[PDB]
Amino acid sequence: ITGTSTVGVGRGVLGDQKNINTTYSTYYYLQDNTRGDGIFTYDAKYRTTLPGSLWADADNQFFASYDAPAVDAHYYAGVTYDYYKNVHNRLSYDGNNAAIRSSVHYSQGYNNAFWNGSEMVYGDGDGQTFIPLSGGIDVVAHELTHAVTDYTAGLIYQNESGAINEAISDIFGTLVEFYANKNPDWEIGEDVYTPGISGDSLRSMSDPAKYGDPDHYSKRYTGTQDNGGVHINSGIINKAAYLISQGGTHYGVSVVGIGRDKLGKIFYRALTQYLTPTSNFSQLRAAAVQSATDLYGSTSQEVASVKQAFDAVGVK
Ligand SMILES: N[C@@H](CCCC[NH3+])C(=O)O
Ligand SMILES: [Ca+2]
Ligand SMILES: [Ca+2]
Ligand SMILES: [Ca+2]
Ligand SMILES: [Ca+2]
Ligand SMILES: [Zn+2]
Repeated sequence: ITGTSTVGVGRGVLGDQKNINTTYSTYYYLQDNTRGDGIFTYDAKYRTTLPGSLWADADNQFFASYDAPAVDAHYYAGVTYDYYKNVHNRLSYDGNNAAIRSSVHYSQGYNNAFWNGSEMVYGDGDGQTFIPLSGGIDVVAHELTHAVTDYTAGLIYQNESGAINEAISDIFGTLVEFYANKNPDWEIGEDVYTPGISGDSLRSMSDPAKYGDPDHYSKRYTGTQDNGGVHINSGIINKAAYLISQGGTHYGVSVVGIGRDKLGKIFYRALTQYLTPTSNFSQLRAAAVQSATDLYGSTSQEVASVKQAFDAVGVK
């Protein structure tokens, strides 16, 4: 924990070199003291005990294959911290510079990642369905966003409430991806999903139906799986957000896009000032309408475009 701030260099999951903020005290640790109360990255050592051990490195160079997932979890956590601070004036997930902790090499062959109420956790994937999941900046930011949601709206992880929770994570994960600006898109998880299949992703915001997700309230999943479809019905909200930002005509409804920055401002406002644990899609629409009204005014294009976007996905 206590030491002097250093800068190491390493290679991520996709093979790019980057600098990472580390801490030196006998070993060099993945502990970034430059952001809030720190970003801390841990090795779960293929087990499921959390957090595992604060990541220690003898020489401050992180180019081993074992190193790569840790490099990206640490680095992309910094990027995501930077987005929230610079764009939304938010200091870490709780708004009070809480330490951000992530563990990598969780379990063996684990095809997923998550926020467990206290930290981020990333599987290495089985190498067929996924490569290590911290390799996707949209994935890291999706997970950290769950932390932001837990401390703000606190959307319950079930049915419509839980689909909004998910969509907020896909929205901000994407807006983070655009912020770092590498090869950004409106898809989710493309950098780490199915190496060896080109062009696919876990979910699409631009066309949720591409991967079996609803793009209209009329096609909402009403069953029991996936906590009442939280990763499925998120499609409806993802599509609304895509339309607000990028524009389009969808089931005959025309939406004039207002761009990514304003989408982010509206949904961050909604998230932090209007939504509640029990909010449903209709309540989301009104929160987004009030937010856009606060920011741009009653008669703005921005308000009209929020309304059209929700009309287009069948949410009144
Ligand atoms: N993150 C999503 C999809 C991950 C893929 C499931 N192996 C979920 O937990 O449902
Ligand atoms: Ca090393
Ligand atoms: Ca991308
Ligand atoms: Ca993406
Ligand atoms: Ca793929
Ligand atoms: Zn999620």
